[PDB]
Amino acid sequence: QAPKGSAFVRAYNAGNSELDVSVGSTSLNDVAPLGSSDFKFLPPGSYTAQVGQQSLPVKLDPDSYYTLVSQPGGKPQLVAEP
Repeated sequence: QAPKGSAFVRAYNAGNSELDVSVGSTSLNDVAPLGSSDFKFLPPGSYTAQVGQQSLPVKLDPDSYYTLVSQPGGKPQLVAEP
């Protein structure tokens, strides 16, 4: 059971190479080609969601899930999922 106030974000790799994932000031695990990895943070707020060649100012609201599509050299897409 996740604690109330926490937030989730999916680092989706839409490219064909490993991407370096890091949200805000936290270094996260790399994501495999055409793969994805779910991450979570206790403290909600606005963070810089860097995913390899992409970097989006993804705001993480409390008690909410996010899916971030990172497409190197293409167009990224953030999806909110309360």
